[PDB]
Amino acid sequence: EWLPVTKLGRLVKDVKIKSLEEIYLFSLPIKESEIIDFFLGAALKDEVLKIMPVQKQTRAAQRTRFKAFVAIGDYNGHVGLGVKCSKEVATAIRGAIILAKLSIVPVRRGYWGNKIGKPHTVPCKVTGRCGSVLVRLIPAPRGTGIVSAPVPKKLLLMAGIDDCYTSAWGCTATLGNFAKATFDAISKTYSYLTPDLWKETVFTKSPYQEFTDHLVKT
Amino acid sequence: VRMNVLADALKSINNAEKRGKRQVLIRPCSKVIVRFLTVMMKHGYIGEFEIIDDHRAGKIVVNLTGRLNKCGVISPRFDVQLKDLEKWQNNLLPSRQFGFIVLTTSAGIMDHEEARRKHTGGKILGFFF
Amino acid sequence: TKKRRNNGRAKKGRGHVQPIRCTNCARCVPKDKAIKKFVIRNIVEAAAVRDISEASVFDAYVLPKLYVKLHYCVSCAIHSKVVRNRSREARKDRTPPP
Amino acid sequence: MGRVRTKTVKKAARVIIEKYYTRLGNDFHTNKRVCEEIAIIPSKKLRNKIAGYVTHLMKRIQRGPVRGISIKLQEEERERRDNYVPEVSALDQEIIEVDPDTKEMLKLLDFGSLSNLQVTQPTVGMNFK
Amino acid sequence: MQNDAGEFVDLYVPRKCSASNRIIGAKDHASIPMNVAEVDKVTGRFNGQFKTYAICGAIRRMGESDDSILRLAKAHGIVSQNF
Amino acid sequence: GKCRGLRTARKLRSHRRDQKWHDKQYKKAHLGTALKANPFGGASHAKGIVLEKVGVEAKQPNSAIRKCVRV
Amino acid sequence: SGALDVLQMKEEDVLKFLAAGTHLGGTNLDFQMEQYIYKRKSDGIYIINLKRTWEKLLLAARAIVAIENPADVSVISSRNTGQRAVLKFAAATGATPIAGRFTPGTFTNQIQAAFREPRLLVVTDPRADHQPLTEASYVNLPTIALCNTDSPLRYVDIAIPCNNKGAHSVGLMWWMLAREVLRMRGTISREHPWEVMPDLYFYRDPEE
Amino acid sequence: RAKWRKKRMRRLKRKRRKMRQRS
RNA sequence: AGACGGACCAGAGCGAAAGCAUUUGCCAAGAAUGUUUUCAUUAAUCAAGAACGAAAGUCGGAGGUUCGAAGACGAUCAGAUACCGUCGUAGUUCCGACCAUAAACGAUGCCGACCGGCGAUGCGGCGGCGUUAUUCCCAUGACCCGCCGGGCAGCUUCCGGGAAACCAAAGUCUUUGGGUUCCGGGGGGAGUAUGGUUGCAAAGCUGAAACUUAAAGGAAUUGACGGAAGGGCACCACCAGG
Ligand SMILES: [Mg+2]
Ligand SMILES: [Mg+2]
Ligand SMILES: [Mg+2]
Ligand SMILES: [Mg+2]
Ligand SMILES: [Mg+2]
Ligand SMILES: [Mg+2]
Ligand SMILES: [Mg+2]
Ligand SMILES: [Mg+2]
Ligand SMILES: [Mg+2]
Ligand SMILES: [Mg+2]
Ligand SMILES: [Mg+2]
Ligand SMILES: [Mg+2]
Ligand SMILES: [Mg+2]
Repeated sequence: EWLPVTKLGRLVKDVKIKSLEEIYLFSLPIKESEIIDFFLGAALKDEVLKIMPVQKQTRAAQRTRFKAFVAIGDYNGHVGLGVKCSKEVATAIRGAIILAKLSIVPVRRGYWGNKIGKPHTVPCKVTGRCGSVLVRLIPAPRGTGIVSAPVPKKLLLMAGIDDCYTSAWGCTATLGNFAKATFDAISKTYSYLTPDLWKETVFTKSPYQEFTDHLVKT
Repeated sequence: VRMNVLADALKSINNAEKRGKRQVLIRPCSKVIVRFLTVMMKHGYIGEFEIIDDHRAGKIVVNLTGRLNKCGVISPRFDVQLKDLEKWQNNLLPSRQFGFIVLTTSAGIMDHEEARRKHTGGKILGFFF
Repeated sequence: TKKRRNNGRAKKGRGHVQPIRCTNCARCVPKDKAIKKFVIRNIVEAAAVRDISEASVFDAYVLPKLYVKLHYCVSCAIHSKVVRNRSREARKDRTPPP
Repeated sequence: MGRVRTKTVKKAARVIIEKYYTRLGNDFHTNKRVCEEIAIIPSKKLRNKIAGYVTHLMKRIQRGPVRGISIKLQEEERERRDNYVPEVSALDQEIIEVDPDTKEMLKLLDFGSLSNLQVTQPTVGMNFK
Repeated sequence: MQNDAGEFVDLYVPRKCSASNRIIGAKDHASIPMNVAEVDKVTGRFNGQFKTYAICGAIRRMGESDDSILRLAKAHGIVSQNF
Repeated sequence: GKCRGLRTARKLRSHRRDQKWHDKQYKKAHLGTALKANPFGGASHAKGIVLEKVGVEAKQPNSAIRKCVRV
Repeated sequence: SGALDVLQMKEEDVLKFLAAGTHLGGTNLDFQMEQYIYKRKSDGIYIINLKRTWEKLLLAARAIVAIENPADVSVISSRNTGQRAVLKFAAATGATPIAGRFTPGTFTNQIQAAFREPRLLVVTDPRADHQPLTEASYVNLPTIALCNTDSPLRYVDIAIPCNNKGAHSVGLMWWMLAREVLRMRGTISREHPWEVMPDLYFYRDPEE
Repeated sequence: RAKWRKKRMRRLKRKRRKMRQRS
């Protein structure tokens, strides 16, 4: 079981907050994976991508540590990425799963041509970068499937995207950067401003502010 | 030297709006810009603009409401032939929904949709979204 | 790797500069490199002062000084322990000590 | 050939004072005994060294506070000198010395109150570069 | 976002700023909404109605949140003409 | 930068021509020097006669004899 | 926000600002603090307008009154001067104070000893108390300050032009601020003068 | 060093011109 | 008698760059500022071609203090046809013609716009309290306080970029197009061989191929090392001594 240290944890332990959307609407940081396991539970699958044995010299002999890459998603518009290094590969894997749950995001989806059914691809083309590799995601019709290397393919399905094209630039054979770039890409979909937007905001009540009463120890 | 009057202004619109400004001033104040600005405003991407007069090139001011991402120009002014629109517009635009390539033509200055509804091609100037 | 931005010499907008010669080394270096130093020392150095001024002929005899301009090489300087190496962030101070 | 005390010695000396400042005094051999009576140390020699630092420390507490030692009696004497108020200080002398530039701002702020203005002087300001 | 049956997708709609019409993201941890109180017009004494002003990170890092709110207030029947 | 006019084609087309020879593969193929110097006349296989049998030594980290023939 | 209404500079507070030198800034000027200026005199000491500095002091108060639980608010003064005022300001409205040596990580690092997640932040100086202004960027917090004419203005949302050097001016400005927040919400009438003196917030050097 | 690789060559290139001028 | 023009000499000025320092006189050019003068698109960049171009060097005269490639000696060294010391030729100096190279570096093409602040410095113009000026009050600098232009630079920042170091430009670049010029395409062979061209010679310009090879390289990190520097330490180190 788990005790929340802070405000936000105390509320989700109760039934005040109902979902994750509100948390994102106010851009609130989360620092407790016990929350993610509450809302998103058992619809969430994970996999490792690589185990990379870095090492360092000292006076006696090399000291090696194992680093790890993990990706997590539910196939309905969420995706996470996590990294961590330690000495035992299990403890390495365990912690990065926690960070991966933690730095989870939403991902937007839209249509290519005509708007019949549910969205299957991205609305608009976007890009990303991290240190000598650039990535570019492009919409496609309904049925092509994803065309890419295995890495982002493993990752884009976890968002729940169905169809897309793909291109790339630079040294793709460094997986760490090649992964984070496509994650930077699908992070910045809810930051592009379309004409679908441009309606004013209807500002809500900031959950900390509305449930002040229960928090002050009653 | 300033071999092109339209290239510089859109840059000086883009940079400012990329920063967070509310107004800008762009100097040489030529005819072709006025059409270009009118059609942007008409679709709603900017506010009004007041065009200062002097016994010279003139001057001009715009009000942004910066819901614009990028404004662009294509030079040299190429020649379109009404079957290549698709090949131009897929590899300049972000999607098949929005964004307009503007072109001069015998009827005037218009966007690509209106050109196809009037069934005529022309010469290309720029693009915005 | 530019270890410095000045490139070690305070030229900034000439084209060419005259040289000088190290006072010890005897080598030919520019005037914007070539550490400078200025001496305002006395002549008797704090030891024979009492002896002279008591064995004088005049009345307290203000006792002149000695003035010199000095030029040093970069190499000859560090060996003379005038200046010393520094760390990365502290290289960027153009202040002398008290 | 050196004698420095460690963290275990110091921290306990701090805690002992911060509880039992009344039991203790300025004599070592009494301070020795009380520490034995209240606390249960495993060793005779550790017993000794703690008290020797305690007694050195009391002489400091006599005058001048200390960083990590909060004593009641000191803290109320602080508290008195915190709540201390004078009779009057902001009513200065019924004459307020004022300059002309203020008087213009005051005049624009609609005040013809009681004030003064008797200053003119050439500019000196900054210092030698 | 609507389909051809007027439905609504895009599980939420992200709050925009008020000062640049830029969007706030799920990880822009330097964004704020800000409440301010309204008075009874006779004797102070906040009565229950307050407003909201939303700011993004880029403006708050540049050092321009001060006047943005000020001119937001200077329009809303709230801080008057300083002259 | 780049030329980028509307009637610049002769220059660009020219520039690509003289500047393509600085590629190793194109230069090798379109000049006859490698071709006339290849023992095979632009061919895959070839018949020939044996006249010796020798053993060639290998590089440093390995050590062996690789049993070749003069033909 | 000082609108045209009953609340406005009468004749008495002005005497106090002039008495303590709450209208002389320093010499150097930031380009952000150049709209709160009236003029430069002969000597390089700029005059601050006592119309905007009162019309923003109210605005800070209206922010604070929005927040019904006062203990979520936090007040900081690392410097010796604003020490006493802050402790009385905390007492006089139920805030949570932090005086001297703000330890890093107090708003991050959930498993720290003195961890606390407030909603609003008040400051005497932005150039000395520049950690929490930063740490309010890793966490959403609106930020309020007492700023002089030369003050690098960043990560902050409500600036109140004062003279943050003089002990008289500092503790004076708090006295006003504490006064309004109680007028706006409480038993203080807004007509007849409030009991305690604004000398209680001064910083007394160890002289006697 | 390259200054001396450059200089060794010229000494040689003279011997070639000198040898070749005999014919 | 012949060279050289100290300190003042500055992250100061001028020039297309190379580069420019005693006084005075003469000769002809030039930038910036100021302008309610004038002509009216006359312009930007540029294959071929043309001027200038540190030091060394070559050619013919005059001159030859100082320094000093070659060269000879004395020392150190296992050896030194080097580092050190003493002598000392070409040259270093001026007049007139050749050559056309350099880490000839801001290792960063030219033109034009846009993009954040701060305090200074140099030229010109505009203003203002006051002090001196001088000889009775003015126009000269000097400061004091600001402004404006176009300059050599500087400090600071989540502007933004970038492999990073770092940079108000190396920015406005997968949201890719302002105008135009020259040039690069794994490492060596090789700026070699040959052909043509200039030059008195030295050399310069243009410029290969067979063959060989799986790595050469850039920025930053952790150790180790150092006849590199700053603090300490030990009789399995030293001093003084048994
Ligand atoms: Mg040079
Ligand atoms: Mg190839
Ligand atoms: Mg040429
Ligand atoms: Mg020469
Ligand atoms: Mg010569
Ligand atoms: Mg001669
Ligand atoms: Mg000699
Ligand atoms: Mg060259
Ligand atoms: Mg070069
Ligand atoms: Mg680069
Ligand atoms: Mg390009
Ligand atoms: Mg090659
Ligand atoms: Mg190299």
